[PDB]
Amino acid sequence: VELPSQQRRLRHLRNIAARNIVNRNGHQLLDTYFTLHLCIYKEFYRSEVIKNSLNPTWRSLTSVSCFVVKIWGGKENIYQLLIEWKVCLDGLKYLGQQIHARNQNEIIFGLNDGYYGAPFRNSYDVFSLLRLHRAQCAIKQTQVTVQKIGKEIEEKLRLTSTSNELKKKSECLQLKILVLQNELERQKKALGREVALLHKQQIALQDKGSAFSAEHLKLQLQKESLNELRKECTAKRELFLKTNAQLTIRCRQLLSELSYIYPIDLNEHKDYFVCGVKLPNSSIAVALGYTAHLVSMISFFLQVPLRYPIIHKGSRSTIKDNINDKLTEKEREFPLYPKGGEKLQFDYGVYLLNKNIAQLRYQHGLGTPDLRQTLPNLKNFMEHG
Amino acid sequence: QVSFVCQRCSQPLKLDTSFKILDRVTIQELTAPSRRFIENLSRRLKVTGDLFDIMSGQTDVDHPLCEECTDTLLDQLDTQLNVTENECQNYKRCLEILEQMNEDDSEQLQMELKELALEEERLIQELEDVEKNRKIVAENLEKVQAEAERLDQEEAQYQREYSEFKRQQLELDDELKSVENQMRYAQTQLDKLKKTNVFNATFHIWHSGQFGTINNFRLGRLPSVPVEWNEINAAWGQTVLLLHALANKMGLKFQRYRLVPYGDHAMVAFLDCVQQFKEEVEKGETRFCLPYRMDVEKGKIEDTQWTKALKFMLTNLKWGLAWVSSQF
Amino acid sequence: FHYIYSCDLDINVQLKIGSLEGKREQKSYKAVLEDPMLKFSGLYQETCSDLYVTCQVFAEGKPLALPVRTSYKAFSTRWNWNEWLKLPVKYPDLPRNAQVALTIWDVYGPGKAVPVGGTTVSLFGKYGMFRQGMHDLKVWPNVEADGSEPTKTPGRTQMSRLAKLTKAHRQGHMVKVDWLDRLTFREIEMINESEKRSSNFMYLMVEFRCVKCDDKEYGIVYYEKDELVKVPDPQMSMENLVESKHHKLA
Amino acid sequence: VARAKHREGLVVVKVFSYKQELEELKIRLNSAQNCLPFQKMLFRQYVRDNLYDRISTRPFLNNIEKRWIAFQILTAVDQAHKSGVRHGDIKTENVMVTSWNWVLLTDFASFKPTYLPEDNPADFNYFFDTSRRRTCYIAPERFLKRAMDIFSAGCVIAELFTEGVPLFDLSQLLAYRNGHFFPEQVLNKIEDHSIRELVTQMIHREPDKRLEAEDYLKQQRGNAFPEIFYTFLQPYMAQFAKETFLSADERILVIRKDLGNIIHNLNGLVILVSVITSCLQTLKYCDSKLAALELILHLAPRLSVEILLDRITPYLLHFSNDSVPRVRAEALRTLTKVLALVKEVPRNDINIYPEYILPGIAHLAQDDATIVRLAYAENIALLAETALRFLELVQLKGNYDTELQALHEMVQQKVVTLLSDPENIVKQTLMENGITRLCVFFGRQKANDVLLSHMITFLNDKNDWHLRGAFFDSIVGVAAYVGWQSSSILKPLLQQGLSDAEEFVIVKALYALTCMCQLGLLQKPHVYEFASDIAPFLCHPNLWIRYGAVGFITVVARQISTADVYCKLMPYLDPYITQPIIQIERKLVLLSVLKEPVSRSIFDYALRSKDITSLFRHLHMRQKKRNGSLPDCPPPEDPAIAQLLKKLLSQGMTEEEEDKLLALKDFMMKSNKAKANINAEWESKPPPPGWRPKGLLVAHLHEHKSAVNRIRVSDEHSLFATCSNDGTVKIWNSQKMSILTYSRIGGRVKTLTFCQGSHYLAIASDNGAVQLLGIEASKLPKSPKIHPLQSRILDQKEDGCVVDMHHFNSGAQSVLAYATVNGSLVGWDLRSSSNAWTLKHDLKSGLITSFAVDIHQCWLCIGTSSGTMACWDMRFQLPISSHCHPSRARIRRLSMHPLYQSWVIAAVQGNNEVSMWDMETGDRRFTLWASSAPPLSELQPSPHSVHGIYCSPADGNPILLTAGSDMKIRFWDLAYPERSYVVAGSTSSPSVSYYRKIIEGTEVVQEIQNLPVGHHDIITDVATFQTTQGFIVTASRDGIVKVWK
Ligand SMILES: Nc1nc2c(ncn2[C@@H]2O[C@H](COP(=O)(O)OP(=O)(O)O)[C@@H](O)[C@H]2O)c(=O)[nH]1
Ligand SMILES: [Mg+2]
Ligand SMILES: [Zn+2]
Repeated sequence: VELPSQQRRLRHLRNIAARNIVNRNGHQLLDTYFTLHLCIYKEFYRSEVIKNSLNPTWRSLTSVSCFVVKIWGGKENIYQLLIEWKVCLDGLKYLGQQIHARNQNEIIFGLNDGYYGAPFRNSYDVFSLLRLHRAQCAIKQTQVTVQKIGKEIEEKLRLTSTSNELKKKSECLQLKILVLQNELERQKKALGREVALLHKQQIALQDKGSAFSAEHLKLQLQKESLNELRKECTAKRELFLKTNAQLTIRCRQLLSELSYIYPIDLNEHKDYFVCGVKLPNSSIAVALGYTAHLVSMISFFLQVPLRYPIIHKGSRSTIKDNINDKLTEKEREFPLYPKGGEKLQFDYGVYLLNKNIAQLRYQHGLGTPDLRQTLPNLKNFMEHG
Repeated sequence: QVSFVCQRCSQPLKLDTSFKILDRVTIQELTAPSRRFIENLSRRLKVTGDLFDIMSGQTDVDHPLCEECTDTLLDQLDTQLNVTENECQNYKRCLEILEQMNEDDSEQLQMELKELALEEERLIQELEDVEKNRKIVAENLEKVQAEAERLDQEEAQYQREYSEFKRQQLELDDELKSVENQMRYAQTQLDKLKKTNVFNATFHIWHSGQFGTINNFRLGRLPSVPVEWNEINAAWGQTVLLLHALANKMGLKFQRYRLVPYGDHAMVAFLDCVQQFKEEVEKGETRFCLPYRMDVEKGKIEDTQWTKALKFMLTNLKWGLAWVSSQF
Repeated sequence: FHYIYSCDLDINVQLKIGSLEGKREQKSYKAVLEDPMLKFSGLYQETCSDLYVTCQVFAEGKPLALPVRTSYKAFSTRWNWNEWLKLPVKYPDLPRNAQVALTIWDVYGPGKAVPVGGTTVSLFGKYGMFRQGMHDLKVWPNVEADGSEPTKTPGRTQMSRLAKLTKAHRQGHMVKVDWLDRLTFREIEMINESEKRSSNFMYLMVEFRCVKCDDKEYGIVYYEKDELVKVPDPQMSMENLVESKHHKLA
Repeated sequence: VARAKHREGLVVVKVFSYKQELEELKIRLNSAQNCLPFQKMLFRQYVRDNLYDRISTRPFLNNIEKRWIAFQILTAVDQAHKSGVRHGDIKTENVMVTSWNWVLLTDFASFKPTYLPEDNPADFNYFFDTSRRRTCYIAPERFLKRAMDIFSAGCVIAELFTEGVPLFDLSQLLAYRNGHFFPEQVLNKIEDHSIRELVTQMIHREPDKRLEAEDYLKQQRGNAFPEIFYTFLQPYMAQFAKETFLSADERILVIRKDLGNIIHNLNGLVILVSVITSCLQTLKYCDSKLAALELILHLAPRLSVEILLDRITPYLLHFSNDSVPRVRAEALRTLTKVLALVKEVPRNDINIYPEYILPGIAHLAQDDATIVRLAYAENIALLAETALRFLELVQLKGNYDTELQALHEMVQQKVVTLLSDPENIVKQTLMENGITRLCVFFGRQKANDVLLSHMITFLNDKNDWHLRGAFFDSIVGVAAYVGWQSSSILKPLLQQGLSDAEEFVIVKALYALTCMCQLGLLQKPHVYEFASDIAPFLCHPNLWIRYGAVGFITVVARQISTADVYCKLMPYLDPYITQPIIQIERKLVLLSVLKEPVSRSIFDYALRSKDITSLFRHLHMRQKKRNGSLPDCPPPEDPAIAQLLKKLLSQGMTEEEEDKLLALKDFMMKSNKAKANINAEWESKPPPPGWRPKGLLVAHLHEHKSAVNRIRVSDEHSLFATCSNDGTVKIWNSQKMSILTYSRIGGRVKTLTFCQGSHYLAIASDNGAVQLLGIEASKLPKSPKIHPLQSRILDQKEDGCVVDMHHFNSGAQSVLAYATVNGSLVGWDLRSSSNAWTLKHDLKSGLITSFAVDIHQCWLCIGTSSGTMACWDMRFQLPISSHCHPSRARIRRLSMHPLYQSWVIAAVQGNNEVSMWDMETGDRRFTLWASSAPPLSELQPSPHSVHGIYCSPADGNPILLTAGSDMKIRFWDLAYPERSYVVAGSTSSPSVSYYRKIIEGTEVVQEIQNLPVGHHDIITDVATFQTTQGFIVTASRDGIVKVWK
């Protein structure tokens, strides 16, 4: 609406922008901000600095219609003022809702209905005006009275602050007291935990250490007792050794007394006469049976069990073979005497007897050269062992 | 034609004729609280516009106004005046609640500050003592744990030594029982051998029931016990070997038929041998005479059936046999 | 072996914060005597504090998206959030060395937070396989979890012997004896807890969800979509593209 | 000219003893790097460009690259010179400049004439005028020798620097041949005097005056062609003139590695760019794209503005269109960085930024992948300011306000679009980074109308408290920009956020109010309403809220007047403080003065109650009674409220906590409603055919003179080895039952073991000595053979003797594992002489007397001399606890049950007790009690002990044989104890009976009574073998080995 007497003031102005700034410091964009003087009273307005620009669109912000716009522009916080716009808003010309610049160093304002650049139905009744003015005046005077009240309250806040500074020091001291108290309390809880734990493991240390001392004590005393048992073991070992010497002395005494009774002898032809009988290598039956008893008793005296046990009879001395698989229950027993229809059985039986003689010599320790000599080998055994 | 506009609505104003009556009294009471640059109806309307501009300059509202706008903004100003009166009462109430707060004495607060500072400092030194105690506790913990682990190594060494000892001890107990078992076997066998005559072991003249057997062979045949000739001949053979050995031990003989080891006259002849043996002990050592008496030609044995007679003989020979062992 | 790629699991990463665990860096008395604000910190209430684990994903030094916070959970006995954070990253947003900085924050004062521990864990662990498991991470104390490559605050590396055989066991590479194995696993957790008790440090339990609309036994692996000439020409016949840039201007 | 296709790229195929000339040319130029002859009706690599086109193409051959192509034209003519090659028809249309500034001199045509007529131009038109541009560089001498080519190359360089302007026509050159013509007028189009003189020298009418290309390269060594070329860029670019680097990934790899060398050595950078960019379009893998992007980022500050805006930025966009989301984010980020490095505005970049770049980034702003929108949210706060800055720098070069408004509109549209994108995180990211700075791109009225409302929509999304906290984090910035026309819109919304469910949202909105008041963006009355409502949150159980409320209340104490601070902040703060503070502005004082919050348990039990309004009703009445407004405290209408109140009072809520639960009631119920709206086998080598032992000794070998204490059977070789304290470890043939004896190990010898899968035995000594014996008893010379092949001795102070041994063969490794007095079983790899596992024993258990290792090598059992057992898991070699002995008597022998997996037989000293313990259950679940002492009695009345165990899987019967100090060898049948019996002693030995009495749940077999072949001493061994019959092999402590058939 293009009428005049349309109220149009700074309060209607909330935008200020600048266009086409030509910089006196050569081709480089300033960092442009601006300041408004109360048109020349001290300026008060400062928009944020649009860095690296020359045509800014600064963010905006009172019933006065004239004011001074000046723009500072200079990079890196050192600034230079390049504007003088003493502009009465009433002198401005209207551009429609879009800032459009054609001059240089141009500044364009912005007001409620559009933008402003330097050119080239019934009303309230008068009773309503009186009511409105009296209400605005009541607002004015009550707000001013509240400002007076607030300034009085702040002046008394300062007057009491003269000692309230010491009061704030007291508050800080009590805070310090409280902070120290909590810190000491948590540190004392740490002390309590540590002390209880340490006391526990110290009693544990004394217990385990005394246990170790007792263990070493028992180790030494146990070694002592073991050495006593060592001397006892040596004593009984030697006692057994002499006992066994007595055993073998007796064994050979009775072995010789045994051995007399069953004679053996020689001839000029080196043969063995047995009670006077010729013996080629493996009566004859009687002397052989004597050998069988001779062997059995030698087993009985020397305590060496027969490989094949002998069910002894004088000449009918039998030898049982429990070991061979190839022999059945009736075949377990062989003779040492000539049995009817059992020549091979008898021969292997005398063989087993010779093996018993070999066993006796081996257990005594006498290596036997030939195992077909029955009586010569046993006679030799008695001669040597 | 439009002359004014609602400055808070942008709407035209039809001028209310009441202003035609307003005087200097009302108006007087109302009007009070680089480089660049830029007729009566008539008089009364121009005065109206001048007062409108003056009022926009005077106050923060822009006259003239709609009746809708005027009443709405009167509602807003009424709300704001209630708020302003409310806050005025608030600040008054705060004024008296501060005035009732007395101007406290600075000196009393001074001793308050000094006392509080002293208490805070004393608590500071108490916390310092607490830290000192923390240090001593931590040191004790460290050294006690070092001691415990030291004793752990001690335990390791003791365990190695104790293991060696116990191995040796258990092995020695095994060897101890071993020697003991060997000793027992040696003692038993030695005792049986020594207390046994070589002949007696060779020929065990011992009583089994109504027989006195030799090496556990029957001497004597009964109608109730089947005893073949082989059994009795083996028993006799051992009897004769016993008296041949007794010949070789004491030096005796019939000189016509000396009984060399064999196997009615036969054992009848043997009688004389034992008769000789009886005489031989009687001729040799009069200290013992044989129990079961003997007569040669009658072939007779007194209990001093045929099996019973023989049973006495080995019984008798046993008497002779025991004495023969003890003699030498 | 059943595995799916991380470029294919196009879901936001879920991260479970189970529990911060261990003896916290109890500052000396002088620390609060010089910092009275410390008095109100989360440390100085010996009740377990109201921490929250900002889990920011990183990759070759670049922060990859914003940090999440654990929804507020007041604690009294333990730091058991057990609570899932929906990471702003998706698995296809994770490259090979992408690593989550879990900064376990506490409150130091009005409007200011001071980290209490931060653990930088390779989300894609050794061999590239994603950390599909419940983890205990080291808690580099009072240092914000730094995700730079290499990590300043690594979360992980007797266990060096245990783990190889363990995976050989439950992946079938090894002998199975029921009672023996379970009793040994008891022994294994004894060793793990002894190791945990050994360190003064803090350790955090973390976990990774694995819930997809598929047969749910699958591992996540970092993957991505893949002589006439004498002088090779890397632009043999293609668009002169600066030309187009200029043509689009008037 | 036939441009065609080939498996690597395009190829030029041309058609007119002539075939031999190209053979010679190829064998000459195969090494040339800036030259390319016919590779073979002829063929040649297709290169990107000409010289003339490359002058014409939009990335213009700047003067440095013109100097470079002169450098390389001289170099190529030189290389043809040295290799004995001369083209004769150099031109601008044949100096083929490949994409990466590599100058190829192409198709050396020795079939062109050497000399020509002067008045006949047909030869020139055919041979030399292929383009029919009629610019003739035939040598003035010609109308083939080196100076001729040098003259042509000088003409070519002159054409290069004259922006395509021809230096000679045919008429010009003919007039030049007669000396009548001097073209210096065209020469004045050369930019720099160095090339002026270089062309002058090289174009002189007299050929001999012309230097050599090598000479000219020598001369122009810094006046024109900088030394940086000769040093770095000749061989470096020669790296890329070879066939290996076939693909752009590798060139990017090489240059990424060489970046530091190239930058610090080198301006030749432009030359490098022709390489790098030639790869940017064809990068294959994500690593390559990211590498090239960081390469470009590091190069850019050392390039100039024209270079960037021409040859880097369009490629950055080409990536921002590409697929990989990390590549998109990095393309936008590189784009932002590169454009940020810009500080000039070339003529053709007059309006780049609105017209080119922002359209290119729009589809990123929409893009689906979250990271792309996150990147755009973080990066628009810099792309937009690059826009404004750039279009401001432009005016140094149309209606500017229209351009600015267009920019503001695109920025505004993008901000709103990103606040509409569904992801709460993209919204939050934009609100963290760009919302504050893009408000300036709005202007108030548009901002208040669009951005503030769009932000407000997030406070509706109750599920994700992160988005609402983000709203409160950037609401400070927007309510700063929009200013005073949004406080009335926001005040109820901030009250909504404060009373919200998730308490960290309360924290973030307390910070919102903190900063927003700190800018003075709140109505004074609204400041008081918010302070009165944040009063309760000081005593909130939470700590982040409690502290944030402290922060806000301090901040308001600092922004608004101390008059206001008192008058309204203090009376709102009276409840939740403890002390009448003065310095609200001291956070110190406030935090040290807040009351302890209502316990989180009390507070949650107040919130949890449904219909919590009645809870507050009864609480409110309780307050009135506690102040006297009601005479008493009656129970409520609903006894459920009395019930809840009584439960919570059982927590002992202080009456002060009751007052506080009243004070928070507003937040309390609002939050309540908000959440309301929300090959091995135990079977040994012998399978036993000897079901019943006979008790029958076939051998009485007394060869040993001291106690015999170990027997090991081996049926690999049909031997059995025994050892005795006489130190004679005798190996006895089984077929003969001493086939061999051995005493060199010395001392008492009671331990040994045969190896299961070899030809050698192993023995152990009391010395601590472990040895072997190679055995030869199958082969038969006049005597079999012993073979000592081992040595191992251990100090008893640390390693120890051998308590028992056992050899098992677990693969390539062959393990012989032995006990020690120290008890650490050790597994020696006889196949490798280095041991495998040292199973250390807990010496507190005591000396280990027997061990027995699983057949499948899973677990090995240990029995201490204390009777306390042990078990080991050898897959991890981890210990496992084991049940002790009730009597704690020495365990002599241990074994692993045949039928049972986890069943460990221990023969314990005393009472002839042999107990079967199961390790999985940790208790004894079978027992043998031979001694007539009280069953399972710990009195240990009997000295008798058992130490020979043979356990066998015979006919499904775990046939056991135990032998010990009683001189008796006992058979047991672990299923039918009626079968058990003794095989020893003489006929006078009384018979016994074998009972089954179940005691304590455990089972007890018991033995009780109704020439001596048996060992006269302790039978300390039992083993078994067979050849035809099964043999037990036993030994005594007298030294006698016997074998029972
Ligand atoms: N841009 C470009 N143009 C080529 C290429 N190969 C041949 N040409 C054109 O083909 C013509 C070949 O003729 P020219 O070299 O002058 O004489 P020629 O000896 O017969 O080949 C040149 O004028 C170029 O314009 C190439 O690889 N790239
Ligand atoms: Mg060509
Ligand atoms: Zn109006």
